[PDB]
Amino acid sequence: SRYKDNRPLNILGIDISKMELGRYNLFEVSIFLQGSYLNPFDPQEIDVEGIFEDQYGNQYRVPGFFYQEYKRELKNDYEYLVPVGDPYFKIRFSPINIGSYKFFIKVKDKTGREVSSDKYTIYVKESEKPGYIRVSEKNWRYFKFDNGRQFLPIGANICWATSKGTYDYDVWLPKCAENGGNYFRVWLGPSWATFALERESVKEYDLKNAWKLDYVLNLAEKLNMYIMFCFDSYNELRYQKEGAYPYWEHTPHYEKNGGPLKEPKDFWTNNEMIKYYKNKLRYIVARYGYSTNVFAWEFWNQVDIISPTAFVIGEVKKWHEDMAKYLNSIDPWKHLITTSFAFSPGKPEIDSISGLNFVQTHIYKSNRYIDALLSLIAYKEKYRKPHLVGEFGLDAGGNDLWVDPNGYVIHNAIWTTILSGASGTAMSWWWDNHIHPNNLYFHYRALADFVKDINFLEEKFERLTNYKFNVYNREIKVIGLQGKKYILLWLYNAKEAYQYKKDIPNMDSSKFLGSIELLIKPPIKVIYYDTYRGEKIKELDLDKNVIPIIEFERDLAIKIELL
Ligand SMILES: OC[C@H]1O[C@@H](O[C@H]2[C@H](O)[C@H](O)[C@H](O[C@H]3[C@H](O)[C@H](O)[C@H](O)O[C@@H]3CO)O[C@@H]2CO)[C@@H](O)[C@@H](O)[C@@H]1O
Repeated sequence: SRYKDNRPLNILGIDISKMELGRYNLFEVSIFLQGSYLNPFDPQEIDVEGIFEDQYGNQYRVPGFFYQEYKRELKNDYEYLVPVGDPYFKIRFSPINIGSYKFFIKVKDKTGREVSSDKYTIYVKESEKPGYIRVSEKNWRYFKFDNGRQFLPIGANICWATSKGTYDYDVWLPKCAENGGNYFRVWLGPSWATFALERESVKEYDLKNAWKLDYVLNLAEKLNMYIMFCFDSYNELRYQKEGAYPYWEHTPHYEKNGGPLKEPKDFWTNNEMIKYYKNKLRYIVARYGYSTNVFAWEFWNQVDIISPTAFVIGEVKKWHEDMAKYLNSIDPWKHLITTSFAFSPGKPEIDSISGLNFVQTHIYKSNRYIDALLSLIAYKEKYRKPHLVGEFGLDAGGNDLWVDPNGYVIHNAIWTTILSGASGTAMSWWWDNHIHPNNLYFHYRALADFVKDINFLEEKFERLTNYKFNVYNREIKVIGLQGKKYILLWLYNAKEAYQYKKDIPNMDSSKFLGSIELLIKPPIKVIYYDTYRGEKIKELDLDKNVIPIIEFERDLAIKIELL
């Protein structure tokens, strides 16, 4: 109980960031107080709240959180955080409406005494921000912002840094954002992760790592990127003898390390663990919930591969239902909630829960992964909610960077997924050893430039069917979407798409290879698109349903407009 206090409860100071701000922007209140509490992370010991009300009478109950300021520096190859000042409490709010808001601060400590502030008035003006990310009501396959514009995630996993910490995100994120990226995923566990909140304890959260997460979230805000926060990873509940990067022996949850659990199975039902997990959720909502740059709360990385002694499907299902209900009830902004599985088809008993707003796939597969992706995307349409291919790579023991230095595997997956009806791109692993050093960002820029001018929410896109190839010298395959105005095609050479030795294509496209006929009413306009340079190659108006296929080396995109 490092941060305990034993004084009579009193507010000592309040600092307010700004009294005027824009819609969806951060409004931050700093609260200095004294009180009686053993653990500032436990609302039963001290409960700080901000109560906000808009001019329409809508109320927001925002939990406050304990905070330490730091100043970062780089000591050769590692980030070091110097504490600045005493820790204190903060409230972070974001207005969804414009106009005036009134708010006050309330604090209650373990004695039951309550203190409060005067009522303050702030004023909110219109801004450019599109709002929070939600499921689209127009097409359940996709996400939208509150303002109605689509959110198509394009990006990769960027889940932890090296010892350089936030200084790595300073490098990776600008490169991603300048190349069409608007998405990444970070891990808040296990305890070795850059942003690990439960580092030494499951009862108190790590203020240094929380500050690093603030820093990275703020960078995402400046770059218009949106983050999935993964709260826990399977390693925490996996025994050493079980392999796969196990961490149970080292995790703070285990009684050996000060936690409540005698074995990982007890995580799902242990009353003390459940209480502290809810405190962690409250801390995460308090500290990060305001941000429209939080795309989603993800409970678990690959919960199905915790120790088999600990995976009880009915218990894991009930825990997800209960935690999703709790998280939704305390999150004033109702961020999306998800969870993930290592097994590519997922766990229907969990994926079907209404509290999980979208489903995911993880897939590491070396052979015929294009067909595997299409098959999984077709299968998961049964859930009638968005599908994110949240992890993808070869099944090559992490050797993707040697097998495919040009990123053709990633290239094939991002085109296949976005033109098969997934909510966004397949999300690659290997951000630090592959995507960045091999400079693979250009693949994303080319795809973003192809999709960004179409409102996917309104096209009524369906997986392409009813096509017929007429090609004699090559085996060409297609992944496609057919909509009310556009047909989007990704054509690939089956004999070249899975070979990765040749250099990035850079050829002429003057020869006729063959044709593809589609079920559509002409006249149509056809645009041929180089998927490596990210540029239009050729435009052609046609009065028949037969699309000529121009020469290409590996793959080619075609955008067809019904006129
Ligand atoms: O260096 C940080 C940390 O790394 C841990 O090991 C990582 C591996 O380095 C590798 O990235 C591995 O990736 C998995 C990941 O689990 C993911 O969910 C997905 O299923 O597949 C990838 C590709 O295999 O992830 C582990 C962590 O699970 C570990 O070695 C730590 O000791 C070390 O600090």
